[PDB]
Amino acid sequence: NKPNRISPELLATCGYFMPRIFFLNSQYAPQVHWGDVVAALSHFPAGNLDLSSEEFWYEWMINWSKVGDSYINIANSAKSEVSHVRALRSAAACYHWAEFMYFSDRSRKIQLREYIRSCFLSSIKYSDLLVDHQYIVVDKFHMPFFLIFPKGYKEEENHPLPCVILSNGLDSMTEIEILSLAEFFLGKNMAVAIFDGPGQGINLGKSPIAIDMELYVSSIVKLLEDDARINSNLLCFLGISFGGYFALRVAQRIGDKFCCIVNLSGGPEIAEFDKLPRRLKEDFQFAFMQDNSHMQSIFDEIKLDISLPCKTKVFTVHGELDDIFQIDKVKKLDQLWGDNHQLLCYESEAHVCLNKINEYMIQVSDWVSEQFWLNGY
Amino acid sequence: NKPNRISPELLATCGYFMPRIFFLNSQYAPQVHWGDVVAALSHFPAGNLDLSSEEFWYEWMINWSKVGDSYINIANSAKSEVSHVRALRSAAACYHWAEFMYFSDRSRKIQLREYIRSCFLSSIKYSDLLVDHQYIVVDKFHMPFFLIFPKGYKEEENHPLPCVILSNGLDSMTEIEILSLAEFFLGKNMAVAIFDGPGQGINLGKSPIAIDMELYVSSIVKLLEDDARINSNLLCFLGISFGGYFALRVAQRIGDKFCCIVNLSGGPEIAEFDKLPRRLKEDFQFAFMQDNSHMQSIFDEIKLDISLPCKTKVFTVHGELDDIFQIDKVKKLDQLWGDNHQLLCYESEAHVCLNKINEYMIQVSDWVSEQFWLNGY
Ligand SMILES: Oc1cccc2ccccc12
Ligand SMILES: Oc1cccc2ccccc12
Repeated sequence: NKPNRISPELLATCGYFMPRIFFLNSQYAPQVHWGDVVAALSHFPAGNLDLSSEEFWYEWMINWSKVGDSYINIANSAKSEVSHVRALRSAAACYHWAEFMYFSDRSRKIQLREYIRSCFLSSIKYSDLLVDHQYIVVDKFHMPFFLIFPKGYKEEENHPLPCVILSNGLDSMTEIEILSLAEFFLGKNMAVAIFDGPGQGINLGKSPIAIDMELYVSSIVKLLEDDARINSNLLCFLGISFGGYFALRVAQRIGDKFCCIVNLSGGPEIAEFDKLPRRLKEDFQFAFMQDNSHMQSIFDEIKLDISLPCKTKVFTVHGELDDIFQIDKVKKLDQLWGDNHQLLCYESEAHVCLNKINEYMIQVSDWVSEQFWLNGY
Repeated sequence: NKPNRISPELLATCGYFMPRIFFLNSQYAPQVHWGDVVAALSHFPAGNLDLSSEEFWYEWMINWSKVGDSYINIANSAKSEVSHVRALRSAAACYHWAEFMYFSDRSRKIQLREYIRSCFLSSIKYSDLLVDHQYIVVDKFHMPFFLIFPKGYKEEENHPLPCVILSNGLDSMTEIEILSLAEFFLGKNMAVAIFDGPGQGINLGKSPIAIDMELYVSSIVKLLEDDARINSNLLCFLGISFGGYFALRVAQRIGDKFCCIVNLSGGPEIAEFDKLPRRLKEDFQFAFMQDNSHMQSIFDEIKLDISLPCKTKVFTVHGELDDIFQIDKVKKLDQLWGDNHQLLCYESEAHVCLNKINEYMIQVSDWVSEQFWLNGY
């Protein structure tokens, strides 16, 4: 027999998603090893290389679920707490990539996201970071909220810390990609706030995604204001992908509540829904819980009034070849918003510039620190 | 223009090395992101896909050096210590993969390994782990030695800790792959000992690799014996690749000095030198500092006398399709060494079973803990 390997065709086919799957080298956030991708794709059915097809992402979910199951078996039979957590993290990462682009079975997708959240809540007891977990009541909506503090934090010894609020994209999971981003701010002795708004994290497939997410961010700001451990005059809001769109909304509506805002490849409007690749349509359809015919109408409502003033400092990281949020619309916003907006545009980079994420998160993390220092920190 | 990507041909060509390049998801040890591989291989010259060729690994070194240089620029212009260290780690990882399979310019290879060691020694001041760095004098040889302690270690509060000694392979760097392995033992509140024997780490290309490495391990055991912080009755020796061969030697000569020994894909003898792929010959040639004609004679001297008794518990992880250390020779040793030896053989896995490294290091780390517990810990 030959050594277990990913077929040349399939490996080349998934080139767009490989940067997404590996994402950031994290300390706490679940992350796959190369071997996990091999375990998933080594026995992937032949003649199935269409990313637009529903058949491809079914087999993707099936095969990634198998690797997830294997790590849960290791976790259950683990002889130490450290080994148990390592296995649970690997399982959580595998289950996320199984579901993140799977929208065919609503019940199965919710189940996989419930697995990940169960693993996350259970891991908190073994964590060496203080995690204040509670529900924020916004009207009738009970929003899952997590306030995480830096390593070796003591309330008595330390002064009120700055806090960074981070928002999910359309297909991200809170304790995976967003916790991965959050570690760059925890590393700089900042508190971090991660949340599941309507249609976000565990709520994806249950409640429709709220276009007016700033309403839910306002409720987080109110909590941080009342929290003595948090310096409410030193707040940042970060958004990634569709989360970046919410960042631009926050900058317009409640921007004066923040020292700075980070937009990771969000835009003032999305490209033509019909012309989107076939999986992004289903992605958007599932997040908003609407059919094909209704989506272009929602995209029209989403389109921002760029005229409305920017109430704080905004830093945007965007790729030239972004096929979701078109660069021309972002450069239009950059010119109009003027000195309040900073644009880091990457040549020959796709949506979220994932080939540059390590270097641009170093720059982004330093930029946020500078904005707090400029506000007398 | 198209998005920056690794060519399907080159990505398929490097399938054997991708598990090696990404290795383990580490906290401290330098590690590449997917984007770093893209930055290295995106502009790799076309019609250059021969892994046996000297031209391929020159361009490999050139292109990986470029990514290393980029991270050093980020490190120098970094606005924080945390950002500086993140960049230095990325640079160190990039420079290692530039040199690890490059043997054409001895001066350039030593320079790249000197860059990595300089970055490592400079990072120690920013480390939250206690790193006792000194030289162990073995005859006339000044051996670089690093004794690292677990997170939040206090000598006064804590009792004498167990310590794991880890050995380099032929083409590994101490603060990259071996520190990555070491983190599994630091996570279990064990001290770790990593060293540069003759022809190992910074000494590769300077001094020939010592076949009798147990002589240098004996000097480490003597230091750990004299060290009050280390429980010398609770010692383990781990070796990876050719380091695994040293582990089998240690088990025979000074095995009674260790509770247990871990052999990660070492063997009692190497396959026919002439029949090795063309880059492993140059690899072995460079490590031993000998020409093609002399190597098969050294391989004959290397071959262990399996008859000699095993003086401690040994755990071997090996792949069925290992083309360096043949499985039949390891299974021969397993049968003869009997109850003292445990074999974890992976079906359809190559040398070091890199597609399984996460799961087998979880099992290995738990096995070592169990052997210490059996010796009254
Ligand atoms: O929706 C997202 C959230 C976080 C990261 C992403 C990267 C690529 C594409 C989409 C993403
Ligand atoms: O020599 C080595 C040291 C550490 C890890 C390795 C993995 C594969 C092949 C060789 C290796």
